[PDB]
Amino acid sequence: MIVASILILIVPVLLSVAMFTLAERTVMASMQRRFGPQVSGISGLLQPFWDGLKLGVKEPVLPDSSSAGAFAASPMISFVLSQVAWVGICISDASFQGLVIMAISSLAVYGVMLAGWASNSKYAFLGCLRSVALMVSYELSLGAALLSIGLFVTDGTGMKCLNFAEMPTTPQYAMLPLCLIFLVCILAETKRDPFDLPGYNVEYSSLGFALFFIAEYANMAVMSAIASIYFLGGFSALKITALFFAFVWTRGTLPRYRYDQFMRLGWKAFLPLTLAFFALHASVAI
Amino acid sequence: YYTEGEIFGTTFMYTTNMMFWAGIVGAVAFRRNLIILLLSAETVMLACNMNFLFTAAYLNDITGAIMSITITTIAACETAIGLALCVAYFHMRSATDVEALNMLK
Amino acid sequence: TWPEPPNYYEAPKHGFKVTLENPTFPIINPDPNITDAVTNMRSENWGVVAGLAGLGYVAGYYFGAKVHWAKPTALFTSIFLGKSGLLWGMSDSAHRLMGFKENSKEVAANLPHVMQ
Amino acid sequence: AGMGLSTGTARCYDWYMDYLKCMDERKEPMIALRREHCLEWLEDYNECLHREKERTRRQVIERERRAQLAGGSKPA
Amino acid sequence: MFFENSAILLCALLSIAVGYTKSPFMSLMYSVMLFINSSFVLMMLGFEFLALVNLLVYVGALAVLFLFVIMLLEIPATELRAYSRGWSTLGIFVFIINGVFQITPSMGPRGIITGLPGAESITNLGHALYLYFADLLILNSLVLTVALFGRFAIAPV
Amino acid sequence: GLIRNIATFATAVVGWSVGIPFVVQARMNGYVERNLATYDAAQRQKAEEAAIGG
Amino acid sequence: RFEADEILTVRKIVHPVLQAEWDLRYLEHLKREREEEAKVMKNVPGWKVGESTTRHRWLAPLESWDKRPLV
Amino acid sequence: YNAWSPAQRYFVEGDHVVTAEASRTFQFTGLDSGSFYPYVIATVIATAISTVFIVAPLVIAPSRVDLDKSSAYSVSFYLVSIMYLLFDIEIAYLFPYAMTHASLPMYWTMNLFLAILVAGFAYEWGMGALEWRE
Amino acid sequence: SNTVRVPYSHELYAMSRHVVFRAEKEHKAAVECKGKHDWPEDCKPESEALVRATNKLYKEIMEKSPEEFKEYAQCLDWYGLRFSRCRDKQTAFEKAFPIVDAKK
Amino acid sequence: GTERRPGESGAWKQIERQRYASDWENDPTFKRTPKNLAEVLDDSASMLLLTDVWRGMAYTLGAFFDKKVTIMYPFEKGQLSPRF
Amino acid sequence: TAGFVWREVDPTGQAKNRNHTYMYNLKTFGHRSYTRRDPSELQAAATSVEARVKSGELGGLSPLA
Amino acid sequence: XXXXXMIELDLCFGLLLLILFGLLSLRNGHVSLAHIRFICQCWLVMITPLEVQDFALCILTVVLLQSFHSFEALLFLLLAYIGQLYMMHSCNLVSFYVCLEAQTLCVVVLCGLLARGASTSFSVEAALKFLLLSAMVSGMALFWFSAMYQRTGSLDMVGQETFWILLVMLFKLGVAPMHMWSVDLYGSIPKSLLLYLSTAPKLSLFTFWASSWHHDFSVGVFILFSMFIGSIGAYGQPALRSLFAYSTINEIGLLLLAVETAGFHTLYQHLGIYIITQLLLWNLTDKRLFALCAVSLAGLPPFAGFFGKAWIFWHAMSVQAFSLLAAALFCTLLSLVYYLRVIRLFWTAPVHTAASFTGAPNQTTLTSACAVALAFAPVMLVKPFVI
Amino acid sequence: GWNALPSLVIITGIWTAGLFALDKVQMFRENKPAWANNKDGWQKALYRRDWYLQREEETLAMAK
Repeated sequence: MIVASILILIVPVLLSVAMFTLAERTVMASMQRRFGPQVSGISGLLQPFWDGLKLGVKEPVLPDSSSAGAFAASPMISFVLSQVAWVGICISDASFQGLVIMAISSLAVYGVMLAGWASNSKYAFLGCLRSVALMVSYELSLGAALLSIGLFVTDGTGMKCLNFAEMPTTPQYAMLPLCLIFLVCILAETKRDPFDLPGYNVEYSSLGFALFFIAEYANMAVMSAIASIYFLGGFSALKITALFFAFVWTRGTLPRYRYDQFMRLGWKAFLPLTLAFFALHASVAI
Repeated sequence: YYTEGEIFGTTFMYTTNMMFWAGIVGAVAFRRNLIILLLSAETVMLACNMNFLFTAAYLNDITGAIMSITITTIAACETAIGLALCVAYFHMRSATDVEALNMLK
Repeated sequence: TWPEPPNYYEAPKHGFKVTLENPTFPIINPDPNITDAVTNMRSENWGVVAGLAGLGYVAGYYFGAKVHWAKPTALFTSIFLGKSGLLWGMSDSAHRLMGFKENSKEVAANLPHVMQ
Repeated sequence: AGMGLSTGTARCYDWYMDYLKCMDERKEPMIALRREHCLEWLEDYNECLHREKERTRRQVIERERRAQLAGGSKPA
Repeated sequence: MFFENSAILLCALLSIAVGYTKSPFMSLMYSVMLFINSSFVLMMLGFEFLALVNLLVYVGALAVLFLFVIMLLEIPATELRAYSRGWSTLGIFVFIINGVFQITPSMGPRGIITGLPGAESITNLGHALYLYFADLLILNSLVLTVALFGRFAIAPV
Repeated sequence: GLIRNIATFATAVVGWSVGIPFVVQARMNGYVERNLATYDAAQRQKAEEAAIGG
Repeated sequence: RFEADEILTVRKIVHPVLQAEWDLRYLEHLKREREEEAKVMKNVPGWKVGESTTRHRWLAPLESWDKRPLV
Repeated sequence: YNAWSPAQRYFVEGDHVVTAEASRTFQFTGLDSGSFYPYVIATVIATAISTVFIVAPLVIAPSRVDLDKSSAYSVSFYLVSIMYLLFDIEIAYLFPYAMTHASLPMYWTMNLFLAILVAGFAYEWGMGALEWRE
Repeated sequence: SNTVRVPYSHELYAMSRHVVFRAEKEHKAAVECKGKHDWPEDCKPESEALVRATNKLYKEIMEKSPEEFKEYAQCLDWYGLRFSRCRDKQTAFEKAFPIVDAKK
Repeated sequence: GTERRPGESGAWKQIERQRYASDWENDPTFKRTPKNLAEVLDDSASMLLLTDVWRGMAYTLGAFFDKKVTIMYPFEKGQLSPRF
Repeated sequence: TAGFVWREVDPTGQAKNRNHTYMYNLKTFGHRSYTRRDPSELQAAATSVEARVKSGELGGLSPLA
Repeated sequence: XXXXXMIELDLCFGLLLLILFGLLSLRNGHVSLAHIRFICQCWLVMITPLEVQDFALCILTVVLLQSFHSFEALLFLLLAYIGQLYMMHSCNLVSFYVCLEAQTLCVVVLCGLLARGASTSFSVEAALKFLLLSAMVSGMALFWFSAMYQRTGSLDMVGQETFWILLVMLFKLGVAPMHMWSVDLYGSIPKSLLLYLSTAPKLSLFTFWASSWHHDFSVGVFILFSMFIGSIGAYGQPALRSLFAYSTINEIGLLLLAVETAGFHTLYQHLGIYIITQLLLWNLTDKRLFALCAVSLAGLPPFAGFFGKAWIFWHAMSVQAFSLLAAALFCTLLSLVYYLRVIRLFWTAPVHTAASFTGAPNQTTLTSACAVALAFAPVMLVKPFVI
Repeated sequence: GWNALPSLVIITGIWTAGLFALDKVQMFRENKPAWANNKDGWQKALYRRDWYLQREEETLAMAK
């Protein structure tokens, strides 16, 4: 029963992640005055499937000068974290469900670090740290934004919690700057533009690479669901697709930042703003 | 002569005590470096926190949570300071020792 | 056994520092505010506050002269000593208001119609 | 100190208060001397905290059960 | 309750394993697993919030810095006597005396205790933190400031 | 030996999980026996007190 | 706040009823335990069933229905 | 978990209930509200899936042995990670306050905490500690 | 032994309004009994009377308007004691079974 | 626009220079200082709330609803000349 | 306080030494006490409830059949 | 009402103002902070309660603030003093642990920062050693505190578990054989920080012991360890730093002996005399007065060390503690050897004192010459004064 | 973009079908459309009491 529910959640996640990368390609083409994937199946409705099967039949190569166990487990760990985050999104009743998912997302930093130490690549050694530091820095601001959200989440019994079903069914018009900063932090968390400077999985291959991309896009969808629940006033497929459309829109229009530049931006513009907004919300909500 | 809850409480206490003494001894006994010493001290703090929370649940009192938070704060602060000091020492003594950071050799 | 339901909307009216006493003088206001304390502050409090502020100003101007930045040093130091002395005096005034110090001069000050 | 985690007070808080009351109301110059006259309240607080004696009684009961089932197996 | 007790026992197993191994990366991985399982078992004690606090802090913040320090400071020195010099017998003998047979346990004369699930109230926790131990909260603020200032003053330049 | 490491790790985990409970229960048995002896001694003490106290 | 106050009123009304039902069923369980103990310790000299360990304050049982392990 | 005392079973006697709990179905509305239990089973399932996807290309892909195929083609981190440590601890401190109906003096004490926090943070700002040239 | 139990949580929540209006004296007596003593044996008559009154009130409801009370309780059970979502059913039930006697 | 700002320079020598020397003010290519509340609000709207990403976003989105130049080889070919 | 205490001497001397921790807990939470009910009250209440059960203004002990 | 807790709010406000003021002063290109030092002294004065011990510790720290010149170290010392003062007010083991660990972290940071020259590496190593051993001792204290919390279910510091609390209290004073961390610290760290360590945490711990500590055991064997080991080591170590380290070990053993037989008046006065001597020690510029420290430590009659040891012996005999009294006498005798050695090393020598070049001409004459006026103290001391 | 529109509709339809199926499955499992509600120890106590009461009713159901 519980296992069956887990699998029923799993299937749309994988299918839709395949569709997300396909549609990201195709919308990028549409915004680039081209068609994109169209031959591989009806209107190209079969590209990610063949890509996954191809990387499945492709040969996995293991370096002989490192620890291959971590090399295997790091994409495995990231995929496990993505599945656990999805389960906590849909199959959970925890009182601090949002905090649970935040702590879960904090864990995905290791997979990049595990890969970076695993392979004997100097630029992997550097880029893994760069991406780690970026996500770590933005995690504090994400937590501050959730802190601000939690200042008004109340159930009927009168207890303040983080349950998703008790979130108001209305958008939060009074926290639009907080929503914008949270969306930019989400953008940063997924190594997307303008934070695609770090890849770490350069020496990876095959279904390991497939699982890295699965974890990346699954975390993107998880953050999208979090944002929809928090600011858009509910959880629905329409909002997920709209947020993904907007994210592709932003990726296809902007270049990326420099390392220390987004470091400075996050550490001098985003976290203090979230702190001030949290203080203001706490003051008013009294 | 006893119930399952007695089993669970006894197991909790014995495990916590063994964790405490393992985190106390094993790092120096196995002759690792300072980083492992800090990590084992962190483990000691974790075991003490587990015991405190167990006691608080045994009493339905609030002291255990305060103890937990304070232990977390102090342990993290001391670990970070020790790591900074260790990195400074590493840079300062690099040219002549290599095996500087293992004082259990 | 069965617990009491929580009162999520009522927090205990508790102060983390407790005097562990009962007042030994007639009680005017157990819980006066800042303005209450200011309204009945004694001239001795103001005098000691002014003296502390002036001493801080003089000392700060002397000590900042070595670094040629004496005026702001003295200003900040005087404000520091002034807020310290003001806090002390307000605390004493509140203590008198709460019956833990003599308030004979004040019992005939904050009772316009209960003067006698 | 005495505040409860899920309740306002601890589950044996009144017994600690009773022992403290007994200790306070005395007049002996020593707490150790004052410890002597209020042994019963301290013991009751101990039994509230650990319930040792009920455990011992139940253990004796099960010991007698084992004696009555091992030493005696009278069939129908 | 086979699996719950097995998870409880896994904690001390991982604790010994942390010092047992010679690879610093393996030690840190063992510590991370131990922290996670410790939080999960404490979750059986009804502390949802505290488990997440411990998880967040130690995994996301401290273990990351551990791995970073090791990776910036540790060329493999395992064969550098870490396997060829061994371990002190007195340490393991003392550890056995202390933790296997536990001649000096926490309970002392008591030999049996009952473990019972709790009821964590974040409302009561906040009441205590900000009404009963507010002074200690400010002291913790001062300690955090001590850590920050000391770290930034001990910078290697 | 990556798979060898996995095998040793799993064997250690299983052996620990099956062996530690036996020692824990041995401790429990010893403590129960000792407390039974203690209670019997206390009962005998109370009997003597009743006898010589009238 | 209005909804929470209404629910608080509801629970305040409810509490004594569940308390009373708990008390009655716990007393019945006590009586059954006393019956079992009397059946067991029939021949034990110096044994007394229903012996109160405490002196003044009654003690509730250590474990209850509400407090269960999460996972 | 299964109950082991009639008090835990609300003084309901019988054998049917014991076996019922032994092979019960998981239900949030049953006996395991806020259980966190599906996380572990999700972990098991994800472990299985990831292991299978690791194993499969080692079965359906030809292999060739080459020597060269088996070869790969700062303190700012210290500052950031330690600051993250401290600030995450501070956020954990702040979180319960956001989950309560705190009072005015509670608000003022929270503001005192935040004031000390921002004092240290701003000191670090003004000394060039947040400029990541190095 | 004898089986003593009270109706389910949804039933108790739905009929809790009638408790104060028709079972008040036993309510207050039990309140004072609990406030005075800690040994449950010493509140046995009050507790038994409270349980008997509760069950009698429950039987009174099912004897007069069982279907409306049934569906209101079902609505409450489906929504988990959230009275906001079953206002119509509450109104219909209170119409069928007034909490206090009308036109007496 | 092509104007420059203090803090938007991507270096350290230039950033350290402009925060410790007003040399950029003498440069006319740097956007001049706001002088009233209106100009301050304009600058805030420039920096916060993006308003620079928004234009390129809108143009790309219009490109989404725009036509394409893609050809279906081999069922379509290109244009060539006899000199090929 | 919960972790600190300050000791001072009464200028008047009308203060008697007591356990400051006991006073702290007393002013903080108060104290709850109970007494054993007199038996005759128990038989009186039981007889009254029995009479009300017999007369028919009180219900049974279970809502089921 | 919070009206009775104004001074703590004042402490917080003053710390915030100090942070902002220090930030602002640094943008001006200032290079000295004597204004900050005097402001910190004033804030220490204001935050101090009216207890004699509180004022003693406050003034002791106030004089000590003249020996530092970095803002951050000033802040660390302020916070360490806060921890010490509140340790004199700690009525529970939670606050006791927090104060100890805050003081330990402050000590570690202060030792680490102020190093210069090639000595830096050894200072770092000693500081890290102290941090590691402090962490393990703190974990021990937390473990036994949790055990006591379980057994008692209260915040009372009673029972068998208090023995380990006593052990942890011993470790902070360098009680031999838990003395070697003190020796290591004496080995490398500059004189100002060691000057701090010998006085403040020991004073605060003795006061907290006197106010809120009791136990049902003895510490006599540890007293024997401290006395004998310190005496022999100070005899045998040619290094002046380790000589004074083992001297400190012997003196803390003497203080523990005074503790075990109660009579805290002699404990207090001897602690004050020894702290005065340590203050005179670490700010010495002329070597002629250096032997006065030895004769004030060797128990020579005309100066205060002799009487400070003398009432201690009087109270030890007041309980007829024959064993530890004889041990203290023999260790006092053994002190004289290396004290005379010190006298030879820095009295029967040519007189030479380097002149200042960067101004600050003998910047500590006043405190030195003031601490010298201890020969006039025994006049007031001989009467029942400290009690 | 006519080429990406099929993918755009497919993503929404996939999530719709998955959410609808999960809704049906979890409704069959829990038998009330509110199981995701926040619950304290009070609601937990009520739920566990009710479950044990249903079990007790079944126990007494097999007695007549």
